[PDB]
Order: sequence, then structure tokens, then C-alpha cells
Amino acid sequence: TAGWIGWAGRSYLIRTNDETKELNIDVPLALTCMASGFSWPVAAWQEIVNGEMAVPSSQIHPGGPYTQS
Amino acid sequence: GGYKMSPAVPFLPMSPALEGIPGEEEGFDPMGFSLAIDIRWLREAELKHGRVAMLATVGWIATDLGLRVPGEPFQVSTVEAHDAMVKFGSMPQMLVWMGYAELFGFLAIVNMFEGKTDRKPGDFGLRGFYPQDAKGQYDMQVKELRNGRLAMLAYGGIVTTAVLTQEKWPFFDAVVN
Amino acid sequence: SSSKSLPFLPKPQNLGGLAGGDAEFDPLGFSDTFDVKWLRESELKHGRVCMLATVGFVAEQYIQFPGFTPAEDALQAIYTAPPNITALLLFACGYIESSAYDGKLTMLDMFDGEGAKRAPGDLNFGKRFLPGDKAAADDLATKELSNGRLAMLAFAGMVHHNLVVKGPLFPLFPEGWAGPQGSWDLDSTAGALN
Amino acid sequence: LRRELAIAYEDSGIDLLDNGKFCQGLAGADGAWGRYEFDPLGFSKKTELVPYFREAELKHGRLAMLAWVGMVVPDFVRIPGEKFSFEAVPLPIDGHDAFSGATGVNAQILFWVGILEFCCAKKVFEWNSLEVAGDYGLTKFFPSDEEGQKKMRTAELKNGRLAMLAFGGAITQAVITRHPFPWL
Amino acid sequence: DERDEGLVLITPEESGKVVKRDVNNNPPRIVMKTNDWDQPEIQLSTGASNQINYITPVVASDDIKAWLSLNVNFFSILALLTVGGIIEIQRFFPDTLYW
Amino acid sequence: LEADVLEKLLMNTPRDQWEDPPEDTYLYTLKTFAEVYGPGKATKMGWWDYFRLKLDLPPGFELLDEDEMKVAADYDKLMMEGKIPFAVPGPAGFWYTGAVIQWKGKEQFAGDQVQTLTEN
Ligand SMILES: CC(=O)O[C@H]1CC(C)(C)C(=C=C/C(C)=C/C=C/C(C)=C/C=C/C=C(C)/C=C/C=C(C)/C=C/[C@@]23O[C@]2(C)C[C@@H](O)CC3(C)C)[C@](C)(O)C1
Ligand code: KC2
Ligand SMILES: CC1=C(C#C/C(C)=C/C=C/C(C)=C/C=C/C=C(C)/C=C/C=C(C)/C=C/[C@@]23O[C@]2(C)C[C@@H](O)CC3(C)C)C(C)(C)C[C@H](O)C1
Ligand SMILES: CC1=C(C#C/C(C)=C/C=C/C(C)=C/C=C/C=C(C)/C=C/C=C(C)/C=C/[C@@]23O[C@]2(C)C[C@@H](O)CC3(C)C)C(C)(C)C[C@H](O)C1
Repeated sequence: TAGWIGWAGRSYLIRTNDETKELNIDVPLALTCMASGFSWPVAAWQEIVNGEMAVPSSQIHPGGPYTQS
Repeated sequence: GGYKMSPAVPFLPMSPALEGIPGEEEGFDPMGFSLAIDIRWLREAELKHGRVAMLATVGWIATDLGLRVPGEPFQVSTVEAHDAMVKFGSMPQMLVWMGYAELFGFLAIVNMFEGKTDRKPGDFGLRGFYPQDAKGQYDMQVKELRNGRLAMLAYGGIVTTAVLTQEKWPFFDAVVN
Repeated sequence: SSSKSLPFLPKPQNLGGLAGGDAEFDPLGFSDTFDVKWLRESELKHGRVCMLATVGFVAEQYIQFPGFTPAEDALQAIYTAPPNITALLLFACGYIESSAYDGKLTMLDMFDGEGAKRAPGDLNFGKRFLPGDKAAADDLATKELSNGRLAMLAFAGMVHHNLVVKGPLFPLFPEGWAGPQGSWDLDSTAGALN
Repeated sequence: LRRELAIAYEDSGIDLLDNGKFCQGLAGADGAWGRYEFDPLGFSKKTELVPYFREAELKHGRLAMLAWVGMVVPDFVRIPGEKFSFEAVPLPIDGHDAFSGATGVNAQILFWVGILEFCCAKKVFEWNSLEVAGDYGLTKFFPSDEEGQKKMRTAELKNGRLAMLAFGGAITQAVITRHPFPWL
Repeated sequence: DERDEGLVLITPEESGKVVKRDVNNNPPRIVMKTNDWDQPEIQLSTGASNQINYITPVVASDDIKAWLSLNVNFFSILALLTVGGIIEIQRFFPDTLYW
Repeated sequence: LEADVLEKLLMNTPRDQWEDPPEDTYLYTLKTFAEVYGPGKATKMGWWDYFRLKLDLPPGFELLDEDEMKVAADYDKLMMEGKIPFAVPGPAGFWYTGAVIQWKGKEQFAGDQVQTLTEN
């Protein structure tokens, strides 16, 4: 159930990609993602394997600078 | 010629909202409810009340005269029938069905107000014994409205007098002093 | 344009082109909100499962497999049945569900990219008997949908009749039946108040 | 002259300028031999409210005209009922207490009067003007001449004021004496 | 605007100069800009008028659906349904006797 | 608006604001409604419109009097001149002793030198 919730949510976020959609929920798409999240185990393993789950750490902010530039 | 005066109250001008609607021959609205609320909503509510009250009046008359459906749970008087059937379980199911029908009525009202459909206030599409000519349709709508209004008043009187005198529907053999 | 089924409501515009929509009936706009392809696939699935379910519900009360302890109240047949065989039924259902849709099982995956050209309810099962003429094909599709809808309603009625009677389906009124008044007994707000 | 309410309502509402006449030229300020403009406290100086004042005056006069006759008649005759008999209620002044409350006899009168007033409030407020103050269209027997209409309005106002004072006198005398008509 | 169609709406400069009656036979109404977003314009009557002035608000099903689509209503409804489901499960199967 | 109340309102309002008073003032309401109603203009008003106009226009007793305005002006003038109409706090308030003291000391900008009977 928890993986279902997480998958649904991540899928809505990926599909929307907009603060406006985050604020005013696109209820049709949200319900669609909630329903679709039932195959989350297979879908998540497939994305992990194929590289669509995690992005390289060089594509995201690492944190504060610890040295001189 | 000045304003157009209400035939019902000759010393008041007819509300412009209730012109061209069935029942404008009387033009009765001294308190000016049509000047404050949409006439479409007002007429929808009036027709709903009239129909419900006609059914309620006929049902109260029938139960008071007798004619109870077969079964032990229904051997109660009309006044206590509400509570008896609420306990029995008939009334909750009836209310579920009312909620279904009223969901559809609410959709009809919303669509009418938004203009999606050219639906008249109380029209649901039923055409039975409906005259073809426009004058006949107007007369039939007026007949519906007047019978419904009479039924509203009649049900109010019936329920109140029944609760007061504890008599049957005619109330003719009742004592008042 | 008023809907045929509900002449006091606007006609739904997104459900056109599907068999069984003669009386265009979508008062709540579900076809507008969601994809009619998915909705029709789900409707077909419910119809088929429910008509098979009604037939099985009737049959189980009388006839059972050798062994397979019976349960006159077919609602209890799930508990009374061999758990391994019930799990086998679930396994076969899952295999069919996965294979028919290739893995695009979800509301988003199915009818997306490849597989969108597939008809809503078509699983390419028993299509050899589909009449060639489009008139007869559409008539058969409408017959399937009507039988499926009637089966859905009939299965709901069967289950709830079993619940109210607390007994087998076939005797509609058990001996000494007096009414369903006492079945819904758990305390409610208004019931407790009055 | 008096025009139909439909035409008269064309120019209706709270006027802001003032016809320079006593009480805007309304009828009812006329002595027996000359002109009697009675307004010691200068209430009529509120010309915008003058129509409201005349409407209220006529309402009070009509109501008190009914009330005085309703205090006189009951002692001579009563409704053919057991609860209206002289034994149940000796004098009219007792009627209020006798019929108040759960009996509903006076509650019905109050209810119907309230309904009538709710229906007439629209004229009282919106369609009130110098010419339609107290005019509900019940103009049967109204003379078809300017002088006749003015005299009839004056007679109504004078009788209404006389009954307005006479009802107070009669009710007070009846409460003080507990006696039949003559002292009321 | 359909509500005021057929009404003679005179600007404050024309007050008293225009005396033509309305379609409903009412006198002309003075229109003023208030510079208020909630009530941009206000109308005064030149005399007694017999006109429709709706006090009910104008609510659209699209507006209601947008308001419910607001994340707050969506998630509050979701949480209320979830809490009701858990409560009803506790009612129907108390004490977890099956476990 | 009555003549006396109009005179009182004009007296209360600053003179410079008569030309074009601010939006939220009785004088502004009077200007807006007198430009639309009166002689040579709309001589009638709906009962409700007139009722609202009388509700939102000021009555005579709402505005300050000549003596009250004089007292307030004297108070403000004293405080700005650096003199304090002496008062002592009492129970949930303060009494006026009827005395005018020199609040500011020899050094006007020095907060150490403000005069008080206790120290000065
Ligand atoms: C090569 C290949 O692929 O094979 C082919 C083979 C073949 C045969 C050619 C094919 C097919 C078609 C099939 C198998 C079609 C089956 C259709 C069924 C089983 C329909 C059941 C309807 C039940 C209804 C309406 C029940 C209705 C029940 C009702 C109304 C019950 C109502 C009551 O229960 C209620 C609700 C309460 C009770 O107390 C009272 C009663 C009245 C009994 C395929 C698909 O091409 C595949
Ligand atoms: C200012 C002094 C003054 C006083 C102190 C005073 C006192 C009383 C008292 C109590 C002591 C009574 C009971 C009484 C009664 C009536 N007064 Mg009178 N009155 C005063 C002045 C005038 C004027 C100027 C007129 C007038 C009139 C009438 C009429 C006629 C009504 C009619 O039939 O129209 C009646 C009944 C008018 C008229 O025409 O009288 C022939 C008229 O013009 N009064 N008046
Ligand atoms: C109060 C009182 C009394 C009284 C009274 C009075 C005046 C009572 C009045 C009662 C009254 C006036 C009751 C009307 C009922 C009308 C009904 C039920 C109409 C149904 C109509 C139906 C079902 C129509 C349906 C259809 O149109 C539909 C929807 C569409 C088309 O397919 C056509 C058809 C036809 C199929 C006494 C007795 C005098 C004294 C006592 O002391 C106190
Ligand atoms: C019985 C009763 C009840 C009651 C009651 C009711 C309805 C009571 C009603 C009382 C009422 C209606 C009382 C009027 C008084 C009028 C006065 C005082 C007029 C003075 C007038 C004076 C002093 C002077 C007038 C003039 O100087 C003027 C202005 C100008 C001059 O040119 C002419 C004259 C000199 C004449 C209850 C509560 C309903 C139930 C309870 O159970 C008991």
C-alpha cells in the first residue's frame, strides 16, 4: 500500500511538472495515477533496471561548497 | 398607461420576472420574491412542491380512509406512519431513491442555469396527455400549477388538522370549541 | 442536444462510436473526465466476470466438484472451498490479465502508444465467430453489453438477497419469512437517536 | 384629480425638493371656517417623510375607526358561540386576555393582519408619494370631481382622527369603569 | 451583461437631463464607478423602480469544480474517506480476531 | 443634508479638502450625491437609496463642536510647543491637575533634561 501511495504520487509529479498543477490538483490525472499505482512493484523494478528511476548525482544540487573554487 | 399592475394585487405593479411564464394571469407577488430570486429557481421549486404535495395529499387521504398495503408493520395510523416506517426500514430506502432522483433533478437544474440545455424550469421531458397546440400546453401547465398549489394548501390543512383533532381525513365529525 | 435516455440533460459527446450507447447515458460525465476506451474495457470486464459469476452462483448451490465441501449460501463458498484451488483460480486470472494486455495493465499504460489501436474490449478471444457484416457484429456487441449489464445487476441482487435472507438463493422467501427489516441492525445515528 | 395607481406610480419615491405648501399640500389641514395648519412641533418640515406620515395617519385612523366600533358592538351583540357569549366574556376589554394564547382566536387575527401588512409593505415603502399615500385603489363611491374627492379625503381624515382620540378615551374609560358601552 | 439589458443607465453627468423610461417603465438609473474590485459599479435610482435585483450569488459548476480541485479539498476529501474507511473497518471487524 | 449639519461638517473638515475631499469622508459622500441629486437634477430617489444615503451621511451630534475643536487644537498646540498639560495616572486612567508645565528642558534634544516636579 505504501509503495502504491509513493508511486502514484511520484507519477503525478512527473506527469504534471508544474507548481500550478501542484497547487490546483488536476483531479482527473490524479485519480488516473492513483488507479495506475497498483502495478507499482513491477513498474518500479523496471524503471530502476532501465535507469528511469534515479538520475546521476551530477544532475542535482550536491549541497554547500566545502572547498575553495 | 403607466406600469402594468398585478391582477392579484391591483395596487402594485407586476413584477417583470413573472411575465411570459405560465401563471402570469394572476401575477401574484406582493412581497417581491421574483425581484430577489431567479424566477427559474422559484418556478422549479414551486412545481416540485406542488407535485410532492399532490402525492402526499393523495397518500394521506388514502391511508386515513384505510387501504394499507398487506403486512403487519403497516397497521399504524398516518400520523405515526413516518416514525413506524423509519424504524421499519421503508423510509431510508425511499430516501435513497429520492436522493437518486434528486441528484438527477439537481443535474437538470444546474445544466438549465448554465444554459447547456434549453430546459424549462419544471420540465423533465415527460409528454403524456399533453396537448399539441401551444395554447393547450399553456393551459395544461396552468392546470398543473393550480392543482399543485391547491394540494400544498390542502396538505398543510390535512396534516395540521389531523395532528390537532386526532380524526380521520375528512375531519367532519370533529369537535372544535 | 438532449440525451436520449435523459432528455432533460445535455447529450454526452465523448462516448460516441461505441456499441451499446444507443441511449447515451453519462449523466455524471465520466466519459468526459476519463478515457472512454478504459471505461468501456472496464465495463466489458465487469459484464463478463459478472455473468460468469451469476452462472457460478446459481450452479454452486446444487453441484460441486468431487469433494469440495458444499455451501448452500454461495457467499460462504469462498471460505468453504479448497484454499489451494481458490489460489489456483487467482493465479489463472492473473496470468490471463497480464498476458492479454502484454504488461500495459494500468490506467495510463493501457491504450497508450502501441495497444491504443486495439478495440476497448477486444482481447482477440473467440473472434472466429464474429459475423462479417458490420450490422450483425454491432448487434452482437450490443447483445454482449446488455447481457453483461443485466448480469452485473443480477449478481448484485443475488449477493444482497443472500445477505438479507441469510440463506441459499433459490428459495426467494425462506420458510417463515416476514421481511428484511431486521437485517441492517448495526446502530446508526438517526436509528440510535430514535 | 386622482389618477390610476399605475399612472401615479410613474412619479413616485422619496422627493428631495419641496413643494412650498403646508405639508406639501396634503389634504386634512382645513378649519371649519378657514385654514387650520396644525403642526406645532414642525414634523411636516421633513417633507421626504410627509408621505409616510400621511400613510401612518390614515392607517391609524382606519384602524381606530374599526376598533371603536368593535368596542361598541360586542356588548350589544356577540358571535353565536359559547366562548364569545356574555357569560364567558362580559365586556370587550376582556377579549384580549380571553382570546390570547393557546386558544388561537386572536392568533389567527394577528396572523392574517401580518400577512396583509407584509403584502402591503411594498406600497408603503416603495410606491409611496404625496398623491398615493393611503390609496390602495379601493375608490368605489369616490366622487369624480376634484372638490368632491378633496372633501371625501378631508372627511375620512377628520373621522379617523376623531375615532383615533375616541378609542383612547373609550378604552381608558372602559378599563376604569368596567361598564357597558356608554363609558366607551 | 444580460441583467441590465434594456435599462437606461445614465452617467452622473446626465442625471436629471434624461427622463426616458426603461423597458420595464422604470426611470433611468445613475451608474457610478467606485474603484472597488468587489463592486466596480453602483447604481442609484432616480425614482421608484420596479426591477429585478437578484440577491443570490452567481455560482458556476466549473468554479465549484475548480475550488474542489484545489489541493486542500482534494486531500481533505481523501483523508476523510480514508479515516472513515479505517473507522468502518474497526467497526465491522473489531479486535482483529482473524489475525 | 440639513443646513446646520452641513455647516458643522464644513467646519470640522479642513478647508483645503473642500475642493476635492478624500474618498472616505462625509464631505466626499455629500459631494458625490449632491452632484447627482438636487435642483436641476434627479429630484426623486428610491426609498432604499434615500435610506442608505441618510444612514451613511453624518448627523449633527456625530461631528465635533466649536468648543471641542478649540480644546483639541489647544492641546495639540501645547504638546508641539513643548509644554505638557500636567496629569497624574490614577485608577485605570489619569487625572488632569489643571497645570501647564515646561516639559522640554534647556537642551531641547536632551532626554535627560525633560522637566519634572520630582527632580526639577
Ligand atoms: C474459441 C473461443 O474463444 O471460445 C468461444 C466460445 C463461445 C461460446 C462462442 C463464446 C462465447 C460466449 C459465451 C461463453 C457467453 C456466455 C454468456 C453467459 C454465461 C451469459 C449469462 C448471462 C446471465 C444473466 C443475463 C443472468 C441474469 C440473472 C438474473 C436477471 C437473476 C435474477 C434473480 O437473481 C436475482 C437477482 C435474485 C433472485 O432471488 C431471483 C432471480 C430472478 C433469480 C466466445 C466468447 O466466443 C468464446
Ligand atoms: C391655538 C389655540 C387652540 C387651542 C388651545 C385649542 C383647543 C381646543 C380644544 C381643547 C381645549 C379642543 C377640544 C379643540 C377642538 C377643536 N378645535 Mg381648537 N384649539 C386652538 C386653535 C384652533 C384652531 C385655529 C382651529 C381649531 C379647530 C378645532 C376643531 C374643529 C374641527 C373641525 O370641525 O374642522 C375642534 C373640534 C378648527 C376649527 O375649525 O374650529 C372651529 C380650527 O381651525 N382650534 N380645540
Ligand atoms: C384540507 C381539507 C380538505 C381538502 C382538500 C383539498 C382541496 C384537497 C386537494 C387535493 C388535491 C388537489 C390533490 C391532487 C392530487 C393529484 C395527483 C395525485 C396527480 C397525479 C398525477 C400523476 C401521477 C400524473 C402523471 C403524469 O403526468 C406525468 C408525470 C407525465 C405524463 O406521463 C402524464 C402522466 C398523467 C402519466 C377537505 C377534505 C375539503 C376538508 C378537510 O377537513 C380538510
Ligand atoms: C385594554 C388592554 C389593552 C390595551 C390597549 C389599547 C389598545 C390602548 C390604547 C390607548 C390609546 C389609543 C390611547 C390614546 C390616548 C390619547 C391621548 C392621551 C390624547 C391626548 C391629547 C391631548 C392632551 C391633546 C390634544 C389636542 O391638543 C391637540 C394636540 C391640538 C388641539 O388643537 C386639540 C387638542 C386639545 C384635542 C391590552 C394591552 C391590549 C390588553 C390588556 O389586557 C388591557
